[PDB]
Amino acid sequence: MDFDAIIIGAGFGGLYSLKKLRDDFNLKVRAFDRATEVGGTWFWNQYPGALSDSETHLYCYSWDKELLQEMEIKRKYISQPDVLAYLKRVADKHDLRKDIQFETGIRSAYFDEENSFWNVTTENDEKFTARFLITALGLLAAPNLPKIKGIETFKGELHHTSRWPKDVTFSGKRVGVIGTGSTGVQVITAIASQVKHLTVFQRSAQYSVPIGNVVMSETDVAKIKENYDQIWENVWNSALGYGLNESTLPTMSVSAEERDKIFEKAWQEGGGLRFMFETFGDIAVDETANIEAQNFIKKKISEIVKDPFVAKKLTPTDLYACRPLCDSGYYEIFNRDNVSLEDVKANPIVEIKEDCVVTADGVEHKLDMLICATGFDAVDGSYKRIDIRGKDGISIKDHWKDGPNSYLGMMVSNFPNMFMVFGPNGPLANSPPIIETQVRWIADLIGYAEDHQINQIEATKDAVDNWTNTCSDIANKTLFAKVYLYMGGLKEYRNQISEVSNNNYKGCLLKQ
Ligand SMILES: Cc1cc2nc3c(=O)[nH]c(=O)nc-3n(C[C@H](O)[C@H](O)[C@H](O)COP(=O)(O)OP(=O)(O)OC[C@H]3O[C@@H](n4cnc5c(N)ncnc54)[C@H](O)[C@@H]3O)c2cc1C
Ligand SMILES: NC(=O)c1ccc[n+]([C@@H]2O[C@H](COP(=O)([O-])OP(=O)(O)OC[C@H]3O[C@@H](n4cnc5c(N)ncnc54)[C@H](OP(=O)(O)O)[C@@H]3O)[C@@H](O)[C@H]2O)c1
Repeated sequence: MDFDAIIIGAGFGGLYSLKKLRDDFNLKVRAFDRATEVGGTWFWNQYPGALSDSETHLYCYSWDKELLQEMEIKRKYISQPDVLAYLKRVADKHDLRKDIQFETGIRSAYFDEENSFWNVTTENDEKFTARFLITALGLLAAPNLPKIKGIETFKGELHHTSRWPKDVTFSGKRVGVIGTGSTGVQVITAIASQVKHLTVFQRSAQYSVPIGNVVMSETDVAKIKENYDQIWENVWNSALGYGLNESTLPTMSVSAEERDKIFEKAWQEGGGLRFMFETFGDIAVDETANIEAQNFIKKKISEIVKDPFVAKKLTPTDLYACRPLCDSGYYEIFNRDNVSLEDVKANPIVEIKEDCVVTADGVEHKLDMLICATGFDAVDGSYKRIDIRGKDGISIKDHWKDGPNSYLGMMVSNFPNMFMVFGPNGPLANSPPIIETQVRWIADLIGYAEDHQINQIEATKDAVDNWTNTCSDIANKTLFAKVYLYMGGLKEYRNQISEVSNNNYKGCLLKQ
């Protein structure tokens, strides 16, 4: 049938895209998701230790103040089952499920350049027509299974963290974990005390700081809910949106005693972004500052891990670091008698047999269970996995063959009436604040189309290449170089797009 808008995704971005377009702008709209329930990545990713790296009171929606006062704030950080339960309550309250079609994947989306709408086809050969396409696909594509010889011969339990089954038990089992990223650190910390023996196959050690996830008292929660209006105003007025006191103090402008005290204070409070952006202001910019942040965490590793040779294996060797990981006792794990750490860069994995992982030294690591916390493909992977064709039938895979590009992280030279929520080339901040910022900006432009009887918004290649130059300008100011992301912060990003919404959407081709 016909719709004013069609949304792909029932996660954070899709649920708010549905609420804003349907109830506030009174548009006819339908959303689609492969899953059986809302939640997005929080429905799929149920691996042990899954936890937000934003604090509980900020990893949520800000637009429903009755929901904020209603909100469950159990611990300082929120687990996957509680994020899922929160998103379900959002769907229960605002009557969202009746306009979501579940168990329905989108195969193709073709823009009708004549009638100026999109032709969307599901994986079941069902076709829907709609003026606008809202893509809220998130950061997911399950496969980065390790390309290891004989991985298909393993007869024990083999799980990727994105497809974690239920009823997994660990007692009496020899378990292996490949990968020490954010997910691997969470899995290893959660299961180490439950397994008979754990082998960690680390190819690249990373910096991790304690998260300090503690229960929240009723007065801790009251201290938040009573000041929630000011808390969100600080989010909109910040670069990261994590509720941090973002520092402008340069690292080398204080004594070594003063520097050590500031790093220790953030370490005790917890949080990876706090240690990097609440301590000082040039850790991601100046090289000498970045090395000081490294040395503090290296000193912490050498203090926690009592075996100096294990601590050495856990210490990163790269000269310059980016954002640390957050953990609830990761480095303490490696003091346990039932934990073995394997440097698979000096001793790579060469084969997987029916009952073991064998490294280059010939040692067979016998395992009952092998966990692959090996990550996924890139941002665009969610977009290139759908057959999206825009003007002159050009596909989203072809136009993004040389990496992704967009205008304000929301529109592409492929997009005539297709708006990206949390898409590539967006800001680097707390996701729910970013998602609210884009959904409100996208609905404003769509409302700016219904009143003026316009039916085709497009973005120039000049505007897309101008957004690429903006991001490339800020990105090369930082150590994070050596254009996927805008690194100017959430506040400046809201100003970049406000100058567009004010100047009658400069860079956008409107056709009546
Ligand atoms: C364990 C974990 C912890 C995290 N913690 C934080 C945090 O603390 N702070 C933060 O800012 N971010 C965090 N993130 C990142 C997180 O992805 C975002 O916060 C947020 O979930 C993004 O919401 P989204 O709706 O844009 O994407 P998603 O939540 O991933 O939703 C995407 C949905 O679109 C669906 N979909 C896709 N494609 C298609 C298709 N062709 N047809 C049909 N349906 C489709 C998918 O099935 C999926 O349900 C975390 C991620 C994980 C996995
Ligand atoms: N920044 C955060 O705090 C945070 C928190 C939650 C989610 N996320 C996002 O979720 C995404 C995925 O996180 P993730 O931890 O699941 O994966 P990841 O960050 O991409 O890291 C995957 C880990 O598995 C290792 N690995 C991959 N292939 C391997 C192989 N063939 N052999 C041996 N080891 C291999 C990698 O080692 P190498 O490093 O050597 O490649 C890496 O340590 C991240 O990109 C991140 O953006 C981030």
